[PDB]
Parts: sequence; C-alpha cells; structure tokens
Amino acid sequence: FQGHMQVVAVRVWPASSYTRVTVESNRQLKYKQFALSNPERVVVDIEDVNLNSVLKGMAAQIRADDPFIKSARVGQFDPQTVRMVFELKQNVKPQLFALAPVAGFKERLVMDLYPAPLLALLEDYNSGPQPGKAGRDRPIVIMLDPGHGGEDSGAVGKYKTREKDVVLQIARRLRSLIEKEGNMKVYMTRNEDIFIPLQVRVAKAQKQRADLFVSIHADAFTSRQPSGSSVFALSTKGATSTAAKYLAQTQNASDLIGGVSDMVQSLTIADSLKFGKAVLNKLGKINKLHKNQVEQAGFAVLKAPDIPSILVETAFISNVEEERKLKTATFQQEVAESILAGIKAYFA
Ligand code: NA
Ligand SMILES: [Zn+2]
Repeated sequence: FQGHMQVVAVRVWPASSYTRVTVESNRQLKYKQFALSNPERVVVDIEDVNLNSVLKGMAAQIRADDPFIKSARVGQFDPQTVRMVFELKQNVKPQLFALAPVAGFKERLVMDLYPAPLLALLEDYNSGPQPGKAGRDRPIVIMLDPGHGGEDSGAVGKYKTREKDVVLQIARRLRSLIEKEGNMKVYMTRNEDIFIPLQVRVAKAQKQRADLFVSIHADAFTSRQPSGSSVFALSTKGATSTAAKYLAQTQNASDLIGGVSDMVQSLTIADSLKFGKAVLNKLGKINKLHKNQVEQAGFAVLKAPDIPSILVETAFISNVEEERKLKTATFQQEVAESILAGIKAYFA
C-alpha cells in the first residue's frame, strides 16, 4: 500500500551511452534540475514530496560501475522539497522529461545523463545496404537487435525470468558465432541493459549499412499454454493471425514502456519472408514451432524500407517450460546456431 506516498519507486539504469534515473510517483512531480562543480554534481529538487524509505534507498541503487554516477545522496531540503544529489564520474548533459501513467507504471520523471557511436543517433533524435552482392563482393552485414532493455524488462516469466536478459544472452552467443564467419560482419543495437527507442534500432541498421536485420525476443501471451518458437516479418496491411496482431501491439508499446521524449518496401517484405522461412526451418529442428509458416503483423522495428528484417520469437516466456528452456545455455546456443544456419541458408 502506497496510496499515501508521493514517490513510490526509484530506479537507476547505468549504461555506457547514458545512465537513466527514473523516479516513479503517484502525482506529476514539479522538479528543478541544476549543476554544481568541485566536485561535478547534478542536483534534482522534487516538490510535493516527503522523504521516505524509497528515496532513502536511492543511494544503494548506485552500482560501483555506473559510468556516470559516482554516488547519490538524498535529503528533505525544505518542508516540501526533496533534494537528490548525483556526484559524477564525467561531464554530463542531462535531459529530463516527464511521462504520464501508462502500461502499469504511475507518473514517471526520467533523467538521462548523456556525456558532454550510438550517442550520435540518440541525441539527433529531434545509407542502407552497400552496393554489391553481400557474401560475395563484401561481407554480409547483420544487425542484431535484442529486444527491450533497461526500464523495459520485456515479458516476465511466471518464475520471474525477464525477457530483456535472455534475449541479450541469446544475441551475445549469436554475435560470437558470427564473428567466426569470415563471410560476415555483425553489429548490435545494444550490448547491455539499456533501453533503446524503436526508431533508433531501425535507424542504427540503416546507419551501419545492414544487409540483414534480426530482432530477437521472448514475448508472452496471457495464457501460459501457447509455446514454441516462431518467426515474423512485416505487414503494413493486416496481420496473418490474431496472435501476430497481438504481438505487434505488445511489442510496439515498448517505447511507452521504456519511455522516450512503398514499391521498394513490398520487395523488401518478400526477401524478409524468404529469410524468415530459412530461419524457421532451422528452429523447427530445435523446438516446437508455434506456427509452421512465417507470420506478419505491423511491427515497428521491421519498418526499415531497404532492409530484410525479421523478428524471432525464440520462445514464449509466458510458458513455464519455455521460460525454463530460455535460461539454459544449451537451448540459447541451439537458438543462436539456428539463426546463423538460417542466415547462411538464405545466402545460397
Ligand atoms: Na565475422
Ligand atoms: Zn519482446
């Protein structure tokens, strides 16, 4: 019970591109943010707040490896006003924005501390395949996109496994395999627990000249019965099943969850279907398939107009058996070997 409090939760997401501080509360917060020096500090003042257990716990959320925050102290500064003080490891350009309650979160105040390669993309948030035959004239450029991150945990298992962790571990195994393919070059939209907006993932792939885009997930249905792996490609004109339409809806809410402030396209979909099929065939040796064909729905991460893009449901984490499989090194590796083998079989 937290009806009485103003601030109800406080989270810090340390990452190399930016550290995010989130303060969640029952009413929209009036705040002021400013800087101090000797030592470099960022200070946030919050109004209509009484200090409590939650804000007092803010100091113990600061990890010894936050690239931005050396430490955080909090006090009542005024009978109305809490002051948060962040001692810094490097110069920052803070950006603060407020979010209305949505997706199960109450009011959120977000502060992102940026420094004063993916930085370039987040800060201008206000190309495509190179010429030649990928694989033969130059390497195939693959962009891996592990779903979610930071504030957005993704779907959560019955036994508490978070989709964000497992799709990252699976992306890392797959990255590691690819960097033994002489044929191949790999980038990642993220390689840590950070939140990346949906359009930034897409833009990263256009920016780094991807030949293939794979988005990796472990989503959830309300029922714990549906299980197995599955592969999706884009449709802008209607989903091929209610399951696919639903996952498009849940996956597109990511930007709300984590929090932020057309002749050539049909041809790209056709290639994506063909690449999706190759990948499905390899997942079918390794796992139950949820559906036996490649499906389509309005997935925002698959909107890159010039790049074949697919979304791989490694498995539905809503399912108890598949939650447990997703935690295992063997099954994560089988999934990684399957995507790779599918990539190779597409180029032949
Ligand atoms: Na390589
Ligand atoms: Zn997901």
